[PDB]
Amino acid sequence: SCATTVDAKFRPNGCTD
Repeated sequence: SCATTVDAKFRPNGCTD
């Protein structure tokens, strides 16, 4: 999954979860 670790720099712009 795209959202896993809670940080603004972790998840990419337009990522597939």
